[PDB]
Amino acid sequence: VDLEETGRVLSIGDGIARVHGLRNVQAEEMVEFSSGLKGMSLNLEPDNVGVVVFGNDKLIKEGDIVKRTGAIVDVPVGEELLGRVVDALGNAIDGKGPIGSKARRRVGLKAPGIIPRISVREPMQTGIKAVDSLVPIGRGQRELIIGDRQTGKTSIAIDTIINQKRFNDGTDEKKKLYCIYVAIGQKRSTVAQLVKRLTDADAMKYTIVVSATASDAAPLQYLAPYSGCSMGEYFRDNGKHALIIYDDLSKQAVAYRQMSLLLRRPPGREAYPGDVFYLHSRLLERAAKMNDAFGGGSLTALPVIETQAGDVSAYIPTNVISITDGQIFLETELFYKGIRPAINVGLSVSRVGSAAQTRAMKQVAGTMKLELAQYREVAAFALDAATQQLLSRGVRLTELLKQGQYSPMAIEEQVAVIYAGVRGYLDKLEPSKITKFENAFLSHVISQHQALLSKIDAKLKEIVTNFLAGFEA
Amino acid sequence: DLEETGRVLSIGDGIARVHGLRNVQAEEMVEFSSGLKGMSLNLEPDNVGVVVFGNDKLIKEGDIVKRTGAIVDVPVGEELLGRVVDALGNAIDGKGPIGSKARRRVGLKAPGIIPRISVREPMQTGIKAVDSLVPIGRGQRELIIGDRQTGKTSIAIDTIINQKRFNDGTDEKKKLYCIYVAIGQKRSTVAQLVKRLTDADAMKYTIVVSATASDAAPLQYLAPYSGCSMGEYFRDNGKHALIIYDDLSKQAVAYRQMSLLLRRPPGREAYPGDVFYLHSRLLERAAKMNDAFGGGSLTALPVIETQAGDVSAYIPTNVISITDGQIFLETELFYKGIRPAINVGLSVSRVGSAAQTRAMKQVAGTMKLELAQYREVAAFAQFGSDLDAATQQLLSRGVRLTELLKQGQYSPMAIEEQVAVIYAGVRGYLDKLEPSKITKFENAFLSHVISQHQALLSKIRTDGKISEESDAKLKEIVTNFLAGFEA
Amino acid sequence: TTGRIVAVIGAVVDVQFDEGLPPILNALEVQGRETRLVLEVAQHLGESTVRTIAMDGTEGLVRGQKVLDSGAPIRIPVGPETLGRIMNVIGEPIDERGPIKTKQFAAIHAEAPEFVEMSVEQEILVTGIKVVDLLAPYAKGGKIGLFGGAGVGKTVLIMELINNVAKAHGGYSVFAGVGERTREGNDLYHEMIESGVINLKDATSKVALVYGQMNEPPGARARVALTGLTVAEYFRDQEGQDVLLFIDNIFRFTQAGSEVSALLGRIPSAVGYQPTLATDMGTMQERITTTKKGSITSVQAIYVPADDLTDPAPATTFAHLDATTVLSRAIAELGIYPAVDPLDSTSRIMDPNIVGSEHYDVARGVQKILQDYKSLQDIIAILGMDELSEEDKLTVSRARKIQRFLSQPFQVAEVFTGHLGKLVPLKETIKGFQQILAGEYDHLPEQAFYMVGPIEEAVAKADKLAEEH
Amino acid sequence: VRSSAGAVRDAGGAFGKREQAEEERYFRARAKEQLAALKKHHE
Ligand SMILES: Nc1ncnc2c1ncn2[C@@H]1O[C@H](COP(=O)(O)OP(=O)(O)OP(=O)(O)O)[C@@H](O)[C@H]1O
Ligand SMILES: Nc1ncnc2c1ncn2[C@@H]1O[C@H](COP(=O)(O)OP(=O)(O)OP(=O)(O)O)[C@@H](O)[C@H]1O
Ligand SMILES: Nc1ncnc2c1ncn2[C@@H]1O[C@H](COP(=O)(O)OP(=O)(O)O)[C@@H](O)[C@H]1O
Ligand SMILES: [Mg+2]
Ligand SMILES: [Mg+2]
Ligand SMILES: [Mg+2]
Repeated sequence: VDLEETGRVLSIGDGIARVHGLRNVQAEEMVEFSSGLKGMSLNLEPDNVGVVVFGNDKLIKEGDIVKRTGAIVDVPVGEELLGRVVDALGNAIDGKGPIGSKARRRVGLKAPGIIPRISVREPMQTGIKAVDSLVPIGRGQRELIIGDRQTGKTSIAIDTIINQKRFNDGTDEKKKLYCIYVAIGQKRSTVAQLVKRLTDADAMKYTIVVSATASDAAPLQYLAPYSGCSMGEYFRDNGKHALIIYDDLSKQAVAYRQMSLLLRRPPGREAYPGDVFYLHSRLLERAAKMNDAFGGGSLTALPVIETQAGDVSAYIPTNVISITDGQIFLETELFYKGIRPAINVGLSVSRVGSAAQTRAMKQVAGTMKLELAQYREVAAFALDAATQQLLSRGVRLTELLKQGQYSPMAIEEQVAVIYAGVRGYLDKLEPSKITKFENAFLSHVISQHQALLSKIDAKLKEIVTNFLAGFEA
Repeated sequence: DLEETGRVLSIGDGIARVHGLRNVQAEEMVEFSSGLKGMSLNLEPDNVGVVVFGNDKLIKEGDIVKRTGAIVDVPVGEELLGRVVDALGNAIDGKGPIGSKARRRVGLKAPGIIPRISVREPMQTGIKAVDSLVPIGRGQRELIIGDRQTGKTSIAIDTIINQKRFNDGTDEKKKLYCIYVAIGQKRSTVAQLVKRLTDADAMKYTIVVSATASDAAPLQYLAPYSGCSMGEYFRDNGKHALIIYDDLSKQAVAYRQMSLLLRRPPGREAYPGDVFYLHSRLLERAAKMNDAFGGGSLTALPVIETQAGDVSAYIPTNVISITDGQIFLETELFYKGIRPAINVGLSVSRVGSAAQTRAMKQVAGTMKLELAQYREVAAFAQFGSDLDAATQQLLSRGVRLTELLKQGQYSPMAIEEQVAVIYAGVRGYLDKLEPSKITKFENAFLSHVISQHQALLSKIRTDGKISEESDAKLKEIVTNFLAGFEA
Repeated sequence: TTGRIVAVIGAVVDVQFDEGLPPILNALEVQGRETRLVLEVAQHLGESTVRTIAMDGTEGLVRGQKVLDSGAPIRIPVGPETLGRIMNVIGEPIDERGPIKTKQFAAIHAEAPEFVEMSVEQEILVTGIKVVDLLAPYAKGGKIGLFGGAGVGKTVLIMELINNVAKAHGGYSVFAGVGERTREGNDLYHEMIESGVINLKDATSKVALVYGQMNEPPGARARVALTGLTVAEYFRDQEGQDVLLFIDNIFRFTQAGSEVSALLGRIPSAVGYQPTLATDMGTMQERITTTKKGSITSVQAIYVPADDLTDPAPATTFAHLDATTVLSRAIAELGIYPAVDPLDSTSRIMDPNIVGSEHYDVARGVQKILQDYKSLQDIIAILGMDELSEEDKLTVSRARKIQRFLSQPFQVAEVFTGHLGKLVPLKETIKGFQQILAGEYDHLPEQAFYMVGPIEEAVAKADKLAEEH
Repeated sequence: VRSSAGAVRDAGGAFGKREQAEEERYFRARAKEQLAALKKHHE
């Protein structure tokens, strides 16, 4: 054996090979086992290399040959990944043949510094009324989606991806948004339902799905967010815009904890590695808005964090809250009360918004924000004497922020419905009907009043009340 | 000579592992090649673990280390009075060397059962709430406890300032030398503290021992024991000293750092098991000596910082269990206008009455009762109309006595002055007066009695009690003053 | 002299030297790197091997790779040439404007000024922020801390202070970005160029910028505060003008040290922190100070993890400050900005012998009413408002007007609301609260006192609202 | 025994949220009365 370029396994157990030799190996280099497996050299020690195995480590035996590749771990990037489902190392797992990418990128590359960046300027439209009006997201931002299991977190992410079609089918190049969904720790059938949802919506054509599922080795789940990020950075740096979803970062931290403990790096708070903050901070800092000298491109991140029994004060949740530009808080109570999407508007925050979220949206959501804040102050009354004029508008508006799944809305469609509530045209309608009203009203406006949804408040003001009156029969 | 010297095997985080020093004792001072001092805390079969009393960054693998032959000690005596020193007793005030005749081991055993006698001499703070309701005697250990910024240090400083009255006089039995140990504080804070004591001319009877936040952990661990040994010089030589440990929370953190880095087994809140023992050996050295052993005393005022008022935390638990009582301070009381912010309900002195003059014992006894009665009805004042005149009497007395417990900073009172204003309250000369006017009355009434009734104030002082003639005299003075009060 | 890498584990690198061993704190330069990689010596392990912490990523490092001992701790450019520039932990320019051509360099490690060098001078520094100036005023050359959980407004507050204080400042300012968002570094840089505070066309810039943000490995984050304070130290000692030092966020210095503590071989202390948390903070904090040589006014933003003020990091920070501005989520959620807790923010100069009896009496009267208000809210929770006595309703009415008059539109927040920033002189602040407490505005609705400057704007706001009614 | 003023608001509990709404209700009714009185003082 050439001990500079190759080594032999000393011991192998639970995804970690200790390897003799590999004297010339770099930290974070990819190695290759004689059995076909790949690995990463994480622990360089005087008498051994701690290699973390990217696959079924149970195929490796004491004595097996391990070889340098000479390369720091990297992944394929490029538009060839669009419409494809891949693993954390960029391999096709959709059965549609090889990725024909002519470019690769290291997974752990530094985030852009102060200079290459510019103030966030363009809207990232989710097509979800509660978000686009009250928690608006800009391109280059990092907005956390956080809540307990089954509060609707993934659903926000998927609606957002689906909403981009209206832009990606358009002729305006600057409004286009390429999507990356990173699935970490999920079961394969859930990811399959996901790509099916995306395919039915014609959303896979502009989406890369990176999947490191529950039976994929811990290193692959650790790596997945960084691989997906590199693929987004190719858009960021080549004058285009990408959105990345990390679903979810709770499961990535768990995998990082396993790997690190088995490398014999001492357990920190909650047995997590000492640098779990850094694991997430370095990732999310890679989402950025680039200046024109660097191409004007952008990458926006929607990380997802699972809380336990509503505990946002928990270790990993607090880390990521402190990193992100804003957060969308989802709650079980709200979900079951009928508030779906289950967003806590009071707690949910987004950073200002470019002036540009829209302009006609800025009008109507401006008054709704004021009207709901005043409402929230009295909401808790839920007998009542005159506290009911204090409740009226707010209760109607709360019903108007409810939204079904897989039907993300155009900004003008959102404005038209918010308007009806905000101009007090539902103040005497039974709050339980508003759900029925909105769907029926919106369907009728889409079908017969497409001209009204145009240029998106003198003629428009008079024409909306014309429909709303006759409709509210 | 590997018996008297050794060499550094490794050094990091202020722990030097040393090969050799075969003849070194546990807790011996050693010296490094640069000039830095260390202490041998772990004697192991193949190494000594040495904690560094200074900048451990200056030590390198291979450095020579030598024995001093002596268990860690410090200078002691009257030459330290007026001086600010570090944990080793070196001057840091720029006023030159400490002209010290004597040294004392920092870790000397406390006096045992026999040499002591029960606490029976007043240690007067000059603070009305304390001297009447949480009285402290000479030889006592009384904890000052509460969250950040409730007035803890201010209690200690006003106490120190109060002793001037005695220290200026001719009665050597009432004199009290003071030691203030700052632990983990920033240097600019200590400088302000020293400025205050100097301005009050209290530095002349005070020693300041300071181991500040940028001082190595072993120095912060050491500082209370060093200050303690300074006080014991006075205790053993028939004199009386007061020592403030500000604060013991910071001393335990420093000790925990050393212990963890020595890889001693960690316990609750990562404190080592001997953290109780750290504080118990320190505070049991405060004592009241009987006449056969000189008559002297050392009184301790350790300070503990609580977090969110949790007295069940590990270190506050330990210290509460060691001391003879606590003065508890609270942020809510502070902002309500109760300053000093003493929660009387939660405060205790287990020596109690024995540490009070008869004059105080008189008036305080009744005030304690009436506040305890009032505290049970206090909620009914803020909302309660159709309530019987009996509970109305308790509320009127209570709100008025409560105002008498308020006190501004830096103005400690002579015992006779305290008892004159307390007498006014407990005899019912405030009962018809507006609560907002009680402090105005107190100030005015005190100015009046000081200006023109020194003879009455003097006798009450000298005799230490209120005679029947004194009570009849004071009865008339308050009556006549009150009659022409609001001009 | 040359060493060889023998181990790499994350940010922790062991290096063996055949002859001369580099002292602890020494900066070591890794050979064969595209960009400069510094290892700082942290420990002597024995057998001629030191353990170090890296100042940048360790990817690509090989066992046997050569390391040169620089002979000194990290040394950075100091002096007028840092003004208008943005530098690294290790003093490299990161504004793409070229080399920093200084004559003078300084070690980022240094001894704290001695007890004899302490200054006892205490003079109010007026900010124009009502809550601060009234209840916990800052002192010139003082140490100021801004505590707060996530998103409560530390950064907004610190930028308003740079707008109010630093833009009226006759000397030099230093800003250290420590473990925060790179995008905020971009914001700050371009904002200061827009306002002329940084001048790119001449030598007139009055601020030096140092950044080591959350994208950086923990070694860089643990040391950047030292880089920024080193720049400030030069100005304090070698020049005759007063210095301002702003740091966002100093928690991240403590967090960064916890990130490597286990790999440096320490048993963890409580809440997963390093056993050296307090002394590490002390040796750093004690350098950030006014001395007899010169004055530094320091403003430090301090993250309070999960809003828990008893967490060892912010808990240990309190002892290092002369004034504390404590921000509160409950107050921010009521819509009050700045979200300062009036009953948990303090100042060593809040003393009638320093600010005067009028200032002190109004401050303590405001706090008394707000404290009494807390007791009443418990009662209201059961009884309701209408059932309270007229005296209590009056305490509630006034306390609520006070709470809202403590809010204030910040110039730097003209982006969120569209409302113009306001600066309130001290004497105007005292007068307004005096008048509210005296009952002079019992006839106006509380909404008139929300988000205004001086008391006259409240009277005028009440007049606009009456017309719209 | 131990001081505890404001604990109900501090909990963000039902009772806490209710009291906040109850104060708001009261002071919005006051504002209506005060703005009208200010309108009639206007002339
Ligand atoms: N706007 C909505 N309206 C109605 N139902 C919804 C909405 N959003 C999500 N749901 C439903 O709630 C359930 C949970 O949603 P989702 O899978 O997005 O939650 P999650 O928080 O990602 O949960 P987990 O990751 O733990 O499975 C799904 O059945 C989904 O169909
Ligand atoms: N009796 C009093 N009357 C008025 N003000 C007081 C009184 N006692 C203390 N103060 C003020 O309270 C503030 C805090 O007091 P002090 O520093 O003694 O508290 P502490 O508990 O020691 O706080 P720290 O956490 O800073 O050590 C100081 O500004 C002090 O001047
Ligand atoms: N003085 C203020 N005026 C208006 N809004 C504010 C103010 N301070 C904070 N905010 C709101 O809080 C958000 C976060 O404030 P920031 O200073 O970034 O928080 P952090 O405490 O995390 O630094 C801002 O984007 C803004 O929405
Ligand atoms: Mg999900
Ligand atoms: Mg104190
Ligand atoms: Mg911030």
